[PDB]
Amino acid sequence: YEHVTVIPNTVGVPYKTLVNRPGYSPMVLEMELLSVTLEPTLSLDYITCEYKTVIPSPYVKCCGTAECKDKSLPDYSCKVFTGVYPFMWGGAYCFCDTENTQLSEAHVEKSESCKTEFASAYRAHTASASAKLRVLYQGNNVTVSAYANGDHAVTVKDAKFIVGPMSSAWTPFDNKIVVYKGDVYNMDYPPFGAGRPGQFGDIQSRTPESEDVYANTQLVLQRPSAGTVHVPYSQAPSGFKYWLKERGASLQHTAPFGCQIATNPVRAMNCAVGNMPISIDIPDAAFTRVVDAPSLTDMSCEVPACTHSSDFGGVAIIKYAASKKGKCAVHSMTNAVTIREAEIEVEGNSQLQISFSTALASAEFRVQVCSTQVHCAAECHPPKDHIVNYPASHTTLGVQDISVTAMSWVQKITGGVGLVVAVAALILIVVLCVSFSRH
Amino acid sequence: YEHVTVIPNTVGVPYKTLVNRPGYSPMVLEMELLSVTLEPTLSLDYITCEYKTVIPSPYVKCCGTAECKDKSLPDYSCKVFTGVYPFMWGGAYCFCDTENTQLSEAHVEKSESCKTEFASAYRAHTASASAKLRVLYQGNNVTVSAYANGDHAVTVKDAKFIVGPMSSAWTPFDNKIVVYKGDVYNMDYPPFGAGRPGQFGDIQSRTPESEDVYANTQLVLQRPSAGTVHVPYSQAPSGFKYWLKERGASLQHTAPFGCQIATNPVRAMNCAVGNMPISIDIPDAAFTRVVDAPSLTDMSCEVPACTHSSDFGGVAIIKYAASKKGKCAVHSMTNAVTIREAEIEVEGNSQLQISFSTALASAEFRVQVCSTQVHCAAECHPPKDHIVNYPASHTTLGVQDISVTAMSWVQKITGGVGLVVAVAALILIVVLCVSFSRH
Amino acid sequence: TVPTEGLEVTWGNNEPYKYWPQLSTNGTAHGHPHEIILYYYELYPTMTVVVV
Ligand SMILES: CCCCCCCC/C=C/CCCCCCCC(=O)OC[C@H](COP(=O)(O)OCC[N+](C)(C)C)OC(=O)CCCCCCC/C=C/CCCCCCCC
Ligand SMILES: CCCCCCCC/C=C/CCCCCCCC(=O)OC[C@H](COP(=O)(O)OCC[N+](C)(C)C)OC(=O)CCCCCCC/C=C/CCCCCCCC
Repeated sequence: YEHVTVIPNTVGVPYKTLVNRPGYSPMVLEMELLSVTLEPTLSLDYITCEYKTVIPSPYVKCCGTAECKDKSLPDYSCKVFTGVYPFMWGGAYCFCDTENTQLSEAHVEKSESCKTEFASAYRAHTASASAKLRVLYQGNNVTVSAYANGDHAVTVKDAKFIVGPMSSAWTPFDNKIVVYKGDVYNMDYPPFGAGRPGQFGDIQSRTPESEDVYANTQLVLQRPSAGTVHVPYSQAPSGFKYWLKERGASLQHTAPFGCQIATNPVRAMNCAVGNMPISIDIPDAAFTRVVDAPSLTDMSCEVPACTHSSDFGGVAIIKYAASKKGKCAVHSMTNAVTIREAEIEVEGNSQLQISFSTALASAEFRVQVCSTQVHCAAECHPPKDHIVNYPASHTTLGVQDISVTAMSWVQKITGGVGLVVAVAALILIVVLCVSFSRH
Repeated sequence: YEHVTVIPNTVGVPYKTLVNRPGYSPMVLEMELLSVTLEPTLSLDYITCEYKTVIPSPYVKCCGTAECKDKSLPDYSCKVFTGVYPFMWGGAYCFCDTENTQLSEAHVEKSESCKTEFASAYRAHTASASAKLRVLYQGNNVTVSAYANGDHAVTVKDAKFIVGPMSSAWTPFDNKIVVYKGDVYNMDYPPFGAGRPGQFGDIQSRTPESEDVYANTQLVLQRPSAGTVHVPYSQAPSGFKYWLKERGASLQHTAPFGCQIATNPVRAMNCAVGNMPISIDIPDAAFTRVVDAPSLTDMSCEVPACTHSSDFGGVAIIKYAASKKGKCAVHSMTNAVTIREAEIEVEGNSQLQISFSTALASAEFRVQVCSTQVHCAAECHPPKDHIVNYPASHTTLGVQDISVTAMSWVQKITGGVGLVVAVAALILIVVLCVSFSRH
Repeated sequence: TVPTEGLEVTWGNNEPYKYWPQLSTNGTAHGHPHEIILYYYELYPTMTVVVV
């Protein structure tokens, strides 16, 4: 028997479903989303990492002017400085007091840490949703893991389950993301081959093992300082050593809807947006025939005490006459009241006890107890604690339709006003008719 | 000097763009898209290969009755047939003629030979366009390759080319595709774990080495024939061997816009849709000062032959007198008459000839030799060949600029009608004037 | 401020704390009309103001 239901995409709240196949006792399914996961399809753009400047030993010519060469290195820069007079530890390196020219050259290259310390710039195309679910099938906890794209029907205990697609296409990630190690950031990184110095991406590389390197760090050499053999330069510092301090919070902490973020692969777990269309295929053997299930008569309810707090603040006592002993699936006909139980054991001439959670000031709901309904009514009281650590067990805020009994004041005043208007209208119309009778 | 231009996405047709800069002689670049590729991002769903039914030897229980055993093989099915009297080559197998039973059992597994003969169903999200371009720089062909998403900047001859993004997002791939070696078909394959017998996808495996196999071939064992130990069965033939002879036409024969399709990786090569915005950033060394360019005076054009035949059917002879020998980049600002060359040596008082292609029934256009302008006028005869094997080397636009110079019939008729209408209106105005003064 | 959406607080390297608000109020919803309107005011201020 194929059944289709929709439950909100909320993790850890045990929902309830009714499968009322005719000729069979009603079925109650308690399903609880343990985890839902969204995983975008990444497409690596480039790998950024701290560079290094490669400065070979300066060539100082004892006489005459050295010749500047040319290379194709990623940021190669050569310069010839004339009139130098370097000193070594023993004496002057160059023979003559002048005419000496030093050939200083340098270029950049990926560092050795680029294998481990790097940041990956990706693009998030579309997330392939996956989910894991716990369902009280046949009164026993069983777990179901499946994809959430409307495909991948999964079976367990001969019962099929196919879930999704998610009603919400919303994803935490944007069209461009970066990941450092476990943190993912939505940022619009510079186009490849156009990295600005100092900012993020001054040096870019397609893969960590690639050899092509594009680096824009405006490396400029400078003249040796007064009889020394060093090679000075003026280069913009690493843009990634700067980004690491300037990162700010990652999506793990700033994403909406209570979204978690992981890595390897990048995911978004337990997002709270939308609802989950969950379609079951419950076999005929799962149901029990209606004649097999017991029948209940003389059911009288009572609520010793109630409090419309979250976490099942109410409690009700129901008497029974169950004929044969069996499993009496219990259910709540009202959306506003969510009873805790899913099935209890009944036989004899005694009463049972339940627990329910409501947001109504006045309890008014019908309890489906093995095909025989019953009416329960009580006055709920406000809680004592302002705030708690779990989401509300009950459904939602009571809609404007459902106020509290002793709203009878509204009916009283509206009836009084309507009565006054009615007598005014009757007097006016009788006067209008009698005036119409004139002449 | 960054110069952003747009060329149509047609492959193999050269396009001339004018890069003009004050203080420098105008530059013309001849560019020609060699190839354009669209690379979808694939998220493999499952691999399908033809199944194989693994039927172990039957267990015939002599003088007794066997019992079915349950296991979780991919499509396991067992049955027990009573009253059998099997034979062997030498004589009857069972001792007794009755009370014998045979246990027939079977299941299905992937063909371990089919690590090669598999068809893989994917999903395609979006295409990372990449283009290979040829540009004529200063009398030299230089080939440039870059990504066409607009997020890639390259360089050659110190000139920076950034090409993209694609004007149109159209791709020949639907969301769900399958690939079989070199062929790729758009088809909405059945969801995982819910394949139908006999059709494509009756046996689905996540990856070709994965050991989880979902098979729905409706294997059904049958009663063995009298006195024989075979294991007959009724199975729906393979859906993949059935697909192989019903595939139809691969996308390289069906896709529109003259698309070309390849595999490993899947690509859509040389689509004809949209236009390619190519941005060129060229250094100042490339340019030439206006004073450094030659100056030509007294340019007179004559066109001895002209034919709008898609292959440069016109020739124009231009007399000129030039100051100094140099390279003058000829160009036609009339965007209906393409001219082949992009520069020609000039010297003294000499002629030149150019080959231009048009579709105009009366070739009237201006040519800019270096900086001076010359006006060309000619008569076009239609070509004699009905079909050619190359795309037209010109463009076609709206009527108003394509009508023949013998459109003077239109002017004569319209002017005569306008004159008679104006005369009638003037006569009516005069008659109204006196009729407005006679009362 | 803890809204009805809930608040998530991460303190140092501890696991994030999550807080949600209940429907606590000082008024009563079964007494005199001023009491019940005060109750519904503490619960849903904007809606009760607009409806009254
Ligand atoms: C002497 C004096 C004593 C008198 C005592 C005074 C009593 C004072 C109090 C009355 C109690 C009022 C408090 C109720 C507040 C509950 C909260 C609530 O109410 O909010 C419920 C939801 C949640 O809010 P939301 O922003 O998420 O939803 C809107 C989504 N957004 C914004 C995108 C549109 O909101 C919704 O869904 C609402 C959707 C619209 C519902 C329409 C209501 C249906 C009825 C219409 C009138 C027809 C007449 C019916 C009569 C028939 C009788 C025969
Ligand atoms: C004695 C006198 C002798 C002188 C005689 C002079 C000769 C007169 C000549 C005119 C020559 C015309 C040559 C110019 C034509 C090139 C224009 C062009 O380049 O276009 C060609 C395209 C290509 O075809 P395609 O297959 O790509 O497109 C269809 C796509 N498919 C097939 C999927 C539907 O064709 C199109 O698209 C066109 C689609 C639109 C065309 C319909 C125009 C609608 C105009 C309505 C006017 C309304 C009246 C106004 C009254 C108001 C009251 C005042």
